[PDB]
Amino acid sequence: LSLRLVDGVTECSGRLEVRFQGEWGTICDDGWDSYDAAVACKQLGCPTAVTAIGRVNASKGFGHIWLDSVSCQGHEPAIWQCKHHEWGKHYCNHNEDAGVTCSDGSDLELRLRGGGSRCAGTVEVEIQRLLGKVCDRGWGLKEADVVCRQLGCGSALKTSYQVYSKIQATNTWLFLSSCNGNETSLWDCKNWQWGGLTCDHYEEAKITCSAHREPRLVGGDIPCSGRVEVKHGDTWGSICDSDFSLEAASVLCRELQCGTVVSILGGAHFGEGNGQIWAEEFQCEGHESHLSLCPVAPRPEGTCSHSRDVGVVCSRYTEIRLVNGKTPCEGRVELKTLGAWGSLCNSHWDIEDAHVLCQQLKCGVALSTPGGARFGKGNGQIWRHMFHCTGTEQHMGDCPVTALGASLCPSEQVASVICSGNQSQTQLRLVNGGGRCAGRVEIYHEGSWGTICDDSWDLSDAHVVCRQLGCGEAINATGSAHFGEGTGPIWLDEMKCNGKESRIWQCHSHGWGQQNCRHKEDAGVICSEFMSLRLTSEASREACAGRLEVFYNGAWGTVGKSSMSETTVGVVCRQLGCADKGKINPASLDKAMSIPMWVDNVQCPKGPDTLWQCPSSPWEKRLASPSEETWITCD
Amino acid sequence: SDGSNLEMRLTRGGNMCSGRIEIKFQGRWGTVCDDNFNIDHASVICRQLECGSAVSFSGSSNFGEGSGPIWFDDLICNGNESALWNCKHQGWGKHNCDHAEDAGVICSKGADLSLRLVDGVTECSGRLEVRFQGEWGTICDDGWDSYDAAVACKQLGCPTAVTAIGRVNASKGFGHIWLDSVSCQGHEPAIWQCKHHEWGKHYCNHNEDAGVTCSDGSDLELRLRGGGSRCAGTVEVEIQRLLGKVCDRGWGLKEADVVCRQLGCGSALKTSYQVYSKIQATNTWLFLSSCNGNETSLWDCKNWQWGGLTCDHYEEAKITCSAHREPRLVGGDIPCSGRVEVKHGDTWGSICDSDFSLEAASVLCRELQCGTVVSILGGAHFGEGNGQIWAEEFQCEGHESHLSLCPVAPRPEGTCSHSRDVGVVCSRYTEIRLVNGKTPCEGRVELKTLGAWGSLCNSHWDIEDAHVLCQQLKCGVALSTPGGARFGKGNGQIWRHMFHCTGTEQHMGDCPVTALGASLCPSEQVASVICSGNQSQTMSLRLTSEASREACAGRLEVFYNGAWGTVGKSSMSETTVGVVCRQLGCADKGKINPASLDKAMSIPMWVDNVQCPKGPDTLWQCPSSPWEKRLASPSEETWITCDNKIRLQEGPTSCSGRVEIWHGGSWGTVCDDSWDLDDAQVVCQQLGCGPALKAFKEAEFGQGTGPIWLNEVKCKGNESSLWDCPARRWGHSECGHKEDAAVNCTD
Ligand SMILES: *[C@@H]1O[C@H](CO)[C@@H](O[C@@H]2O[C@H](CO)[C@@H](O[C@@H]3O[C@H](CO)[C@@H](O)[C@H](O)[C@@H]3O)[C@H](O)[C@H]2NC(C)=O)[C@H](O)[C@H]1NC(C)=O
Ligand SMILES: *[C@@H]1O[C@H](CO)[C@@H](O[C@@H]2O[C@H](CO)[C@@H](O[C@@H]3O[C@H](CO)[C@@H](O)[C@H](O)[C@@H]3O)[C@H](O)[C@H]2NC(C)=O)[C@H](O)[C@H]1NC(C)=O
Ligand SMILES: *[C@@H]1O[C@H](CO)[C@@H](O[C@@H]2O[C@H](CO)[C@@H](O)[C@H](O)[C@H]2NC(C)=O)[C@H](O)[C@H]1NC(C)=O
Ligand SMILES: *[C@@H]1O[C@H](CO)[C@@H](O)[C@H](O)[C@H]1NC(C)=O
Ligand SMILES: *[C@@H]1O[C@H](CO)[C@@H](O)[C@H](O)[C@H]1NC(C)=O
Ligand SMILES: *[C@@H]1O[C@H](CO)[C@@H](O)[C@H](O)[C@H]1NC(C)=O
Ligand SMILES: [Ca+2]
Ligand SMILES: [Ca+2]
Ligand SMILES: [Ca+2]
Ligand SMILES: [Ca+2]
Ligand SMILES: [Ca+2]
Ligand SMILES: [Ca+2]
Ligand SMILES: [Ca+2]
Repeated sequence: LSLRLVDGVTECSGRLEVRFQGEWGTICDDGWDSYDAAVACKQLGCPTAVTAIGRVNASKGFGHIWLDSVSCQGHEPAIWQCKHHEWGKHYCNHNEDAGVTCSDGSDLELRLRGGGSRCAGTVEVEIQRLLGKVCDRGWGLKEADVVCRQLGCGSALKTSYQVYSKIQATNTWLFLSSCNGNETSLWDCKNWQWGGLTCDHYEEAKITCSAHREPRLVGGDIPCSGRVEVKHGDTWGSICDSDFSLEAASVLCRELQCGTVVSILGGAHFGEGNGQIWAEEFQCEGHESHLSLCPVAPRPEGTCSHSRDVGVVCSRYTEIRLVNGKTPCEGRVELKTLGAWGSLCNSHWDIEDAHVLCQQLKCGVALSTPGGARFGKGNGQIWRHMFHCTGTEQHMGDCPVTALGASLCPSEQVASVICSGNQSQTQLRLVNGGGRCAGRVEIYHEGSWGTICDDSWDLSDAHVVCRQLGCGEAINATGSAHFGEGTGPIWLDEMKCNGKESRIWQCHSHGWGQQNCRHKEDAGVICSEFMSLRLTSEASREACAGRLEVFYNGAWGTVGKSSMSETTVGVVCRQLGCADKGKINPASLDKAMSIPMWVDNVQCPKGPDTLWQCPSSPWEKRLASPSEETWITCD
Repeated sequence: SDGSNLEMRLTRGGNMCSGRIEIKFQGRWGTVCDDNFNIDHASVICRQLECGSAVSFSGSSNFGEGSGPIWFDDLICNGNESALWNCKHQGWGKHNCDHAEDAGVICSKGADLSLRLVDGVTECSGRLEVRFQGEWGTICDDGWDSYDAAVACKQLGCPTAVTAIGRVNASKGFGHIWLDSVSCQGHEPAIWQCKHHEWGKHYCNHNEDAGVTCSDGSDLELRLRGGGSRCAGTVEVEIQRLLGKVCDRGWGLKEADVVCRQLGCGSALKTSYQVYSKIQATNTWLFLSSCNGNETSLWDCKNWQWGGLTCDHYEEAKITCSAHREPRLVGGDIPCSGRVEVKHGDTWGSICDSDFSLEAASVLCRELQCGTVVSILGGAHFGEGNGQIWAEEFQCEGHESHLSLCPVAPRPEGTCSHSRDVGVVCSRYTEIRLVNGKTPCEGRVELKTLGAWGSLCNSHWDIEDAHVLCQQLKCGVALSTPGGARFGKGNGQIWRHMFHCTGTEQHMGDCPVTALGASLCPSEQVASVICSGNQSQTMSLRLTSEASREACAGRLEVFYNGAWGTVGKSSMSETTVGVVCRQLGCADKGKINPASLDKAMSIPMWVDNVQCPKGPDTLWQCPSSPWEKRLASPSEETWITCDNKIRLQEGPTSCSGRVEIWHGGSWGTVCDDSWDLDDAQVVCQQLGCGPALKAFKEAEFGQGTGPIWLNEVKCKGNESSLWDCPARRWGHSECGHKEDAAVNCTD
């Protein structure tokens, strides 16, 4: 008895044969596992580093079939010392004659071809200088992550490429049984078959790993803004302002974990780069988790100038730390804004915000908020930001934040949080009214948002609604669908609140779902902390020019001109929706209403698009001369 | 030798139908070399040893060493031969194989084949497994249908009353796939005895493993869940003890009709259901393929599949049968009139007045084949029920076929007591019968009017009217209308209704009819019709007064023959005065009063003794005495004062309270949307109370009763009639009864 390989590609590849009684026959495919191949290559003079089953390059054999159902365990010195069934005692057709491929691991290569970069394309496997593809047999993302990890390109996203289908065709295929998604190389996947079988009705395997179009923000004053860069494989390049869109920025900031897009800026706003410039039009739908999944139009024949880079500013720009604590997960809150650190007041600081704060720093569910200055009094600037987190947001930048006109507080009233430090630890809104503290009232119950009926809806009910929402007292409890009809269920019909209840559902009502109303009687509230902005002038052709008026506590007022800057007028103009910059103007037209001025000394940081997050002096309702009133004109 | 003395034997095998081939010749046993051995030789061999259907052929050491000479070599054989020695060969005893172990064969009758079911919800259910060469393998479901499943169940030994395909609750097995494309015919004693692809490790890929579910029919149930009753919702099945849904591969109305018939809810209308509840998820599904449509149950369909696939890219099947909300008219003195009752699946209830609109009445009269709606009555006109009082509002649009398709808005327990049940009067109220005929398709025409039957007068009777009459009685086209007393003279009143059917009407009540001033005719001139029997065959009125203080409070004049004339007072009843008042544009009530102001023109009379039946709203359909222009004294001349169309109700005094307006036979309310001073001014202009000073909202004087007619009234402030102003007229008002309007005015 003796073994041999025939019509492979080296001395240790191809169809396997055994001589019995003096005649040369083959082994059957059934029962042929990696252990059997290891035993066979141990018997032969071949390396045993990688021992894979399969008939690379081999055609249908010829002769007798002499063995089948080989059940070796890797503890025997020959293929025929195993628990073979019986000599010539079974049937296998000649299309499933056995084969092996054995290597020392020095010439087994994998590469993706036919794509925009090395991490997207059809998978091509080169074994012993023979090049072929991989067939889709359970080829999921779980299988694909092994290949992406082996190549060094992030994690797999989808099984498809885009460009350059001009790939050389071959008739040899690689078959994967099942892999855990846990291995470092596809060669470590259990029982992968090389060649022999052919697969029709089944196409080649496709890959696009995450490192195909990695985005990055390079230079900016605040954490999540700057010039946009994309990595083509191994090389970094900037993006033209022409080939970009709001959806592209949204998916870019979703990939980088920086929240929803708040600003897209043309021109070298953050500085001209030094590198390659791509011309690749992104056509993102907007729901993709990565830029790699974005379909991209092919390159045109034109090229941009380097001074045409595009920049992005996104929501999550809030820098908060804990200081003066025994551990990093306990201490006093300090927030960076406008260029300096400082402590945080606890006028509107509660547990719901501490949860999000300790989820930002990965310290688990918040435990308590010690009062006074238990971890230390303030020794500098005190920021008066009131955070109104619901509690489910993952970062303080997602929460609604108000800093305009905030009221001061003494240094002995600074917030601080102590937290568990264990990572493993883990219901009312206003809509369609504009802003957060005015509009139709909606309540969450039974997994759905519903409305409150108009009947018996008076100002005392809006007191409780806006006390729960943190908007202070109410000014209007409106009905008859003032802000528009809703959609969905109606949860509560009659309100008999005292006006002192802590939350809305402490109120007396007929019971959940006990309603006799329709969607034209939806309830709405307008409250003290409602803010709106406008520009007024007398019968002009343009509306975005004139006197700045802010709405607060139900009354209009003007804004002081002291300490104004270009960025403040810019954010005001953006909020009104007319331009991204503007210029202050003297007291024009020498005529206006004598309404007083509500707030003065407004300072804006980079990143907010709404004036409400610009810190300023506390509210004051005093009369001012037309010299102190602010007039702006936006371009 | 002709081959009679030769004999063949199977040796060293598992049994008689297995092993090495041996042939006896010249007193010596010998074997046959395996050169050029194919399935044809095996088929030939497994024919004369009585073991049939050659399964496998072997070679070399499959059956050990042979002994003796070798008789045959390099034989060529066909697939159908009498014996192995009937083939062409080089010669007896001639061979050049240079081998020692010879050929062996395995026929079906000796192979240790067996069949079993695994991974099932019962002893016999789930995936099929067949033993071949000692290994258990699966069957690919390429062309795996009910006949094969029946054969499998019969072989297994468990009941064959209902046999279905599909692997329920079973996962695809790992191993060989021994059989593929089985084509059993429904009587074979075994699955492998049929025609099937040759035993081999198939690569069948587009398909999955095969399995069966056999049952006796007493453990299969079908239900609907998520709907408003047992006859609406998503369809759920319970086979053995496992629940599932039905995928909508071919879920047509022809498919849903079978389900509705099985449940008993009449017929299928729609493939969607308004959702009253959330239903749980379920892993296994049921699949169908083009049932005939006349099947009594879904278990008698063709090759339905239970399990085996996950219905993705397709959604669950859902239906609403006719019995979901089945209407009925009860307590009526005439057909197509009475109190409305609705069956909610299997219970009858009476509906409340405020939940019904004219569109709902139209759809009800259409579904009952009762025609258009002529009036909606409230306040238990036909009497109050004695059962449940459904409290769901109907949001019907027009042109709907059944009351089940309507959207429905549920409400809490009803505020209304049992004395607010609604009723309807539709259009087809004409009772006609054919009497004194050998068959109901021919005979005398009797018409039921007032409270009695009578013989219709054939003065204006024509063939088109007979066509309509016999289309009503489902008797097809009428043949002829015999004259004279062909079927016997009348035995009572002779109604003189004049029917003017066009010819295409489906009911005699949809034809125009006139009975006022209808001339008399003798006892022998009486109508009667005979028909084929093959069912498949197919005037003005006004009220005058010296001054027009109101609009309907004066002397009555009828227009005929180009002149006006007053109407007699003899036998004037409440219903006749109501009909006149309603026709002339005021509420459905009035009172007759003696002549006033004694200055009406001395116009002659036209008609006397006018009696009006229930159901018609126009005066021309009321039987009476024939026209005559006799002069009449003012003592016999009629004067009527009708109730106005706009009243104020529940107010502490007159000229104040809730606005109620009459239409469609019922008193409805006015919604408070855009209820301001101009509309109140118009309202108190119609009523003779003078200028208004305030308009009220949200049912200040009391919550109303009935439908709602007007919405978003936008009077300019000087319109003569509130019903001249714009508004969402005739319902559609999206207001409850907490929005009833009210007016206060200067006395
Ligand atoms: C797949 O297997 C076939 C054999 O069935 C290989 O074909 C033969 O490969 C051998 C190398 O083992 C070649 O022998 C040498 O070829 C060169 C010329 O190419 C000559 O200089 C040497 O004297 C010697 O003959 C042989 O030519 C070649 N024959 C053919 C017809 O291809 C084949 O190489 C294998 N596949 C691949 C991709 O290598
Ligand atoms: C769905 O298929 C599963 C397997 O894929 C079936 O699992 C097992 O089925 C048995 C009855 O057939 C269940 O009851 C067991 O019965 C025996 C006696 O007959 C007893 O020894 C056990 O203690 C138990 O009562 C068994 O729980 C069940 N096991 C599991 C993990 O499901 C199953 O019957 C099929 N149907 C359903 C509805 O799951
Ligand atoms: C509700 O909002 C309305 C406006 O939508 C307010 O009515 C105005 O209130 C101002 C006071 O700032 C008065 O000068 C105006 O004359 C009012 N207009 C009208 C048409 O009445 C009202 O104050 C708000 N609050 C309440 C309780 O009604
Ligand atoms: C993942 O791979 C590691 C490295 O060999 C191994 O120890 C571990 O068991 C694997 N885990 C699983 C779930 O396969
Ligand atoms: C149902 O109708 C089909 C033709 O549409 C007919 O072949 C079949 O026999 C019918 N079945 C029954 C049970 O009447
Ligand atoms: C109607 O108005 C009059 C006149 O102002 C007033 O005296 C009377 O009380 C009012 N009626 C009601 C029911 O309010
Ligand atoms: Ca093995
Ligand atoms: Ca209301
Ligand atoms: Ca209410
Ligand atoms: Ca209240
Ligand atoms: Ca079949
Ligand atoms: Ca209203
Ligand atoms: Ca109006």
